[PDB]
Amino acid sequence: AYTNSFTRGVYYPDKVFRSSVLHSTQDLFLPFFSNVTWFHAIRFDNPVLPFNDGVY
Amino acid sequence: TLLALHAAYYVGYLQPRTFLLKYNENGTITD
Amino acid sequence: ENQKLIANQFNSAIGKIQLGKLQNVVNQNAQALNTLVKQ
Amino acid sequence: STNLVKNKCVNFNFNGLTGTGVLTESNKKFLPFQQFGRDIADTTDAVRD
Repeated sequence: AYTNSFTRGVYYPDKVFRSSVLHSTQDLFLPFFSNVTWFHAIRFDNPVLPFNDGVY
Repeated sequence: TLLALHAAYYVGYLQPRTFLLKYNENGTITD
Repeated sequence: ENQKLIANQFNSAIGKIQLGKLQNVVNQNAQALNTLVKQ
Repeated sequence: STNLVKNKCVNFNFNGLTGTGVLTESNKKFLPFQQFGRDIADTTDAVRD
């Protein structure tokens, strides 16, 4: 019930428009190649799990 | 999460991680 | 006695060319102003 | 709620942001959620009214 999130969870941290720049921000992201909690959808009655710092 | 009573989905966790972005000429993130 | 050697080696050596010191000077000026703006 | 004047140094205030400058019509495209506009120097360069 665990898998590898390749490059997922990257988003726009602000509503600023920027064009062709390499901007370095520091806030909450899902880390690269993290061990995200895979689930099966085909246990399945009541799958409650905690919310710590935001979930993907 | 609830579904509709009568699929390889994830759930991840967020952490204060530094990340370098790559905006394109359209203002979207390409890398 | 070897003028054709000079003209051919002149073509080839500039052919190898087609700037470490020069691009360095442009870059150090660029990072100097960019840190000044980001202050 | 003032009208828009261009090609002249004004003291604009668009949706609660300060700044002076001259407003020019542009052609670059935004995303629907984006309001500000910045360059490498981290200064405001564009805003839609």
